[PDB]
Amino acid sequence: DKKSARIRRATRARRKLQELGATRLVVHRTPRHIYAQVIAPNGSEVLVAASTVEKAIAEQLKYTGNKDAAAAVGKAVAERALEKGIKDVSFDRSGFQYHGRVQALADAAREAGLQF
Amino acid sequence: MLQPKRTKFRKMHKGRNRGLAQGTDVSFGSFGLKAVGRGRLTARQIEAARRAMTRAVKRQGKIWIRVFPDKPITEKPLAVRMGKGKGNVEYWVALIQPGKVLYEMDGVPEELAREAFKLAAAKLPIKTTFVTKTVM
Amino acid sequence: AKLHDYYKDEVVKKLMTEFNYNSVMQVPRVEKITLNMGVGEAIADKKLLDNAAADLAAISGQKPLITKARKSVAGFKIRQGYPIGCKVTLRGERMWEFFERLITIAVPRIRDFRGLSAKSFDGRGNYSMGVREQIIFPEIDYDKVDRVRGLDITITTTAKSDEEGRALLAAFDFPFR
Amino acid sequence: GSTRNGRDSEAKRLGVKRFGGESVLAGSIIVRQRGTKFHAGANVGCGRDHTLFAKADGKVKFEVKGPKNRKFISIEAE
Amino acid sequence: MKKDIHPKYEEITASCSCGNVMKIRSTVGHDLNLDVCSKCHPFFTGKQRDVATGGRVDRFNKRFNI
Amino acid sequence: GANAEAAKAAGAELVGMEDLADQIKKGEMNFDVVIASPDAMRVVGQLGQVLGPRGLMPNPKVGTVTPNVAEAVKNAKAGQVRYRNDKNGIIHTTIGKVDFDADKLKENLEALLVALKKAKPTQAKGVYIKKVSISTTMGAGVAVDQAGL
Amino acid sequence: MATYYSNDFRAGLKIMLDGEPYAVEASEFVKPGKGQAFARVKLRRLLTGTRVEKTFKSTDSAEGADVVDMNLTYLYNDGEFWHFMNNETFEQLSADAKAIGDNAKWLLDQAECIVTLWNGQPISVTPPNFVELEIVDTDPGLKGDTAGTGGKPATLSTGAVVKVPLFVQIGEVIKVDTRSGEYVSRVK
Amino acid sequence: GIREKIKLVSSAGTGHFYTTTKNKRTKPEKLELKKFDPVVRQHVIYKEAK
RNA sequence: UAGUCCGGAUUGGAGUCUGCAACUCGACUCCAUGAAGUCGGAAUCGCUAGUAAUCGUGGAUCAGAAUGCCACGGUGAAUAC
RNA sequence: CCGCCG
RNA sequence: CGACUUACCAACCCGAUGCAAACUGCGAAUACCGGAGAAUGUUAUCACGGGAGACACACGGCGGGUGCUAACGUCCGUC
RNA sequence: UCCUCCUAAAGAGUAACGGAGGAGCACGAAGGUUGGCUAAUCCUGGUCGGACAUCAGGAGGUUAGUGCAAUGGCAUAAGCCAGCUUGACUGCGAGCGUGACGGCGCGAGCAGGUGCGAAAGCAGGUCAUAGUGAUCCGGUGGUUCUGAAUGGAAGGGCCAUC
RNA sequence: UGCCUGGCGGCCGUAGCGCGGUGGUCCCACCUGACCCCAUGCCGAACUCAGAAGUGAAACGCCGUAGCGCCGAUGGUAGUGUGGGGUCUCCCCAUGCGAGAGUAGGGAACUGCCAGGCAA
RNA sequence: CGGUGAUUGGCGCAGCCUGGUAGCGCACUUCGUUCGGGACGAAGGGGUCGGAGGUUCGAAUCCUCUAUCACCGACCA
Repeated sequence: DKKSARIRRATRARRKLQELGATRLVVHRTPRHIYAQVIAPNGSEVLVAASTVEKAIAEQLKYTGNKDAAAAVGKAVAERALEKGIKDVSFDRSGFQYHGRVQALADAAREAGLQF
Repeated sequence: MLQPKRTKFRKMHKGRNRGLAQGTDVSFGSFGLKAVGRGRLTARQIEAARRAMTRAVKRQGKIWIRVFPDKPITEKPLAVRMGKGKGNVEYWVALIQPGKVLYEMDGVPEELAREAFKLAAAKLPIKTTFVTKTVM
Repeated sequence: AKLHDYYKDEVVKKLMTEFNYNSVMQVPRVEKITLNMGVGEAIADKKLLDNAAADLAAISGQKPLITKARKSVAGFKIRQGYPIGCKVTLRGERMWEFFERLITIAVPRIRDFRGLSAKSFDGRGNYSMGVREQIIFPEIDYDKVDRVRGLDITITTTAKSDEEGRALLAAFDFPFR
Repeated sequence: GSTRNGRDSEAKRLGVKRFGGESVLAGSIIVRQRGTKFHAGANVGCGRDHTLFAKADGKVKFEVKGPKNRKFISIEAE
Repeated sequence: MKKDIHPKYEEITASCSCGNVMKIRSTVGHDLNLDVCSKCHPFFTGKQRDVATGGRVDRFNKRFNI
Repeated sequence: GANAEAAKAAGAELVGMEDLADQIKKGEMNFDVVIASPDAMRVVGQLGQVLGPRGLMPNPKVGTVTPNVAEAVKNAKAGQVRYRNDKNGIIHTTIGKVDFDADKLKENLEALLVALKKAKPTQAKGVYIKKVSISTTMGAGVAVDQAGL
Repeated sequence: MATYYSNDFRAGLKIMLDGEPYAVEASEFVKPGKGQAFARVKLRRLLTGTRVEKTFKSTDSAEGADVVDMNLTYLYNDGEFWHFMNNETFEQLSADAKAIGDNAKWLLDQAECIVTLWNGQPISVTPPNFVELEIVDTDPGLKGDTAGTGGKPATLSTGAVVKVPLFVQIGEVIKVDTRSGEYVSRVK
Repeated sequence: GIREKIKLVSSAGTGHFYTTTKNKRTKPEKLELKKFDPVVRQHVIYKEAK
């Protein structure tokens, strides 16, 4: 299996993360359309959601699903996070290697001002 | 002498013999030999009541023994004081509550099966009765 | 990869009317070719494993993975995690250029050849042959060897029945006694 | 004759010390146990002996969570 | 694929006795000269001389000469 | 194993096996030190038996000759190791360096052998530890050293 | 510290009293009604070993020795001493002429002769059941008359003298036993 | 028993020491740990002694 | 200087000859096969001169079927204190 | 030097 | 070089059947810890200080070990 | 003497010359962290290669593993592997747990200084539970704390330890 | 609002498997290429990256089906707290609590926050 | 009764301690020697550790239960 092997890969730093009550930034990579959203410490409701499946993001990018289209997500999540008064988050890999597109979504979030 | 093969532990506790039985209905056979009294049967007593019961039904027919011992009985020797350990196992008993179908039988008429369990029950230390396979 | 460009439109087309698939992704494609050299007698010399792994570096195109022993059995006197073989999982581009090099100019070099078995399938579509020399491959110098022992080629496909992976091999003509 | 047994150990005094809704001052041991029979939950820490110690002067409350139903020990905050 | 650990995989040019010049990639080195390939091999003419071997009455009647 | 090509990065010349046992049988003087591993502990202990300890060039669990970490062993033992060896009498003669070094550090190079000779003995020493000590050059110099200072 | 009581030890348990190590060969433990217990112990001296008989009481008895009897490989000789090597760990070991005693003949080289080491030093050397050696000083034994087993003596390479039959001359490498010292056969 | 006890002595100016154990007859290379020295309040290298 | 262009056993095939007859059970050829074997343990035998040794030839028995036996010449020693 | 008996 | 007939033993599974102090995919009664509330009880509760004695227990009921589901036996639990 | 299970009567505790087994250690990685990974055993196919080595696929599901006995625990793995590493760190420690007492155990947080990770975070040894002995006397190193007229020292003390 | 879909949960087998069908403009999955960023104790298989030709095959989601798992009464039985009793190694009566197994039966989960698609 | 240590080739004895091999002296087998047997010389064979159950990758070895052969006990009245 490709999917559920990564869920247990991610669960160690999800359950630990809700044990600290952390408002977390959840990235979700796919071969097209990297996603990102910010979830309240209950885990049950979300605050900010911005991703390249949205039509206000994909119109300005040639391909959704590379590194600079991932840096377009992490800037837009951090531009909508600071409106709600969300300064301190915790990044969650969601089982993805912190290497490529999910680094750029955390790069562009740390560049725009999402403090972690 | 029916005896268990490679048990877990050699010596076990005494234990009480309370409660009712589980082999109540006659399952495998047509006629059974059900217990009424609360006692315990040794492996020599199962096997002596089987030889006195196989013989009367001359061997054709079929006999099921619904009890197996699987309980060891220790025994201190003579001229030995108390203490200094549990005794060594001599024989193996099966615990019989009231209602336990002990033996079963099939393939003989209703009167020869009647007149063979009585010759078997004279070898048992418990008071038994005669039961027949009932529908449901 | 001569016989991959051959595969893309003359074998895929060939197997869509033999087993009437409704979708082109149902056709059996081959995944990998794994070359085990079960050296066995590396208990005596460690460098006897080093020549044998050096022969997979010629028969294949890349460096082999030496294989540890999973368990330890005293019927062969091997300990846990003591190296007892070497494998080459060649796949992708170099498994087509090997499978070209296997069936065309290495199967005819087999001494006293009649054919490959039509029953060396494991009920799933995966072939396994086993050769008894190194020297059926021209990459051996014939002089630097000092041991007869060959290897076994296992062809793991994405087929499902023994027939459905036989017919994939039979279009590469794969002689089949 | 002789015997070969007659050996045991200091009973370790395990089990639950503080039960259900029973206010515990932070740092109060609740469960002293061998393995993680009872798992640590909200506001309750787990030690190096699987002693779930309280972490917030409050109540207790045991539960069952996930898909394994492991009694879990949380701490209502009063 | 890694660097520096693999043997060299330079393309060669095979040749067998039937004129079958066939370029392949291998690790032999300079060149390669072959005996038989998959074409012109005794697998299709080889079993032709395998079926008609057995029989003894036709052996005998050549010693009958009529 | 890997150490047949690993200590080749550690500068030693003939790295190997019983190829150097054909050279014991020929009696070659090209090496001074024999260092092995617990892999190679079956060769010189069985083939080069007399000719490895007659001239003395073995290794076990007393000298630092045979670990299995021979990579970082020979990154220094090629450079500066001078083998403190027995004699039948009292004498343990060691070697000073070339004359044209920094000679004040040599008075530590003679002194940082003292703390290793006094580091561990045979727990059965006699009256003195160091009676007489003279640092000669090759054939002409005489300088009476003190065992104390 | 490893103290022993005399009602404990069976056989081979090496003990150390009166400045010498002792091996126990056997011990019979008796105790009779209205008496105390004693163990008539058949010991064995270890350094100069002939035998010794002690009849210990139930209390007390002796400390043990560091007494390891492991397999050593004879590989070297120089002046007096005889060096040895373990084929398991490769540690050095140096035996003496008092430790070699009455067995300086029987080793040749690469022999797996066991030694007993006492307190980190060997005092005994046990050569194997058989060794193969070479005869260097033997008369060219002629029959002559002889009707009745001829048996000529042979001086060997190791300075031993053995009794050989009349068909081995010089360079006829022959194997012997070391426990007695007799010719058994000839290696070829 | 076999695993004897050694004494990691600080390579700072002081004589604070950690003590610990080491099986010498299996891994006889010395310990070069880097531990906290409470006299210097720094984290200098320690080295094995007896 | 190798189990090798040594050695020729064993064996497959194809034949010839004799004889009523070649399966038990012949000799011979042809093609293929290519074994043990690297000078022989204790022990033991023959020979002092054209001898030992080695090389071939003939006869008798006999349809066929000898490495045996019986005869014939070629080369040709060493040693006897 | 050795060499038993039918 | 190979097998033919084959009165018999029988693992994994399936269906039925019992057993277990050191078996549990189930599970009481009571007992126990804690909280609220009413009545009741000479504070019956706790803490500290003076003084002790006692540390050989017996039988009976229940739950057991052990023994012979022997003993006015023995050894714990609780009344 | 210590540890595990049962007896032990569903809190803890509980005896017998009651029924069963183990310990008097190991490890500088088998500790720390980050990143990944998933067993046992049968089944078929496959060179030497067999009941069983390695390879491949399937069934199967943790029947495996856990430095070592037993019990409890373990997939977020505590099990397997790889990199970097020394938190196997010093001073404290609210709060409880458990012993007649000597004692023993757990511990968020605080200060100093580090490690690993991008970071959130974790780390004052190890899956937990055995692997151990009080004082006195004495040994070594440190610290002017005392130092028998005063100045030193000796000897004590404290601290680390044997 | 109504369907489809994707992340994050609530819950934890009435929710799990098996078997039959079903979906691609969206999304998702395989897939395409890898010189590079990074990667394999060999292998881009995985991880990673760059893209979008193909297919919905696998897998995934949904639907249907009880063939198993699972849920599950009422009644009875066992056990037992307290108080009496007996032909007392076992049971009975008054009273209080009252299973486990099995039976009828239910059952192919339900549901919150956001985002995308498509119809309104 | 228990208490303690052994049962390994046709026989008798080592190996065990400290796990990775089953040896030794006789005999028996063949040959040689001899008029022959005996002695003697040469070549050679035969066990798989009393049985059972584990521990361990692996047991003759370490462990437990046994078996019947030895030894030592079987007190105070």
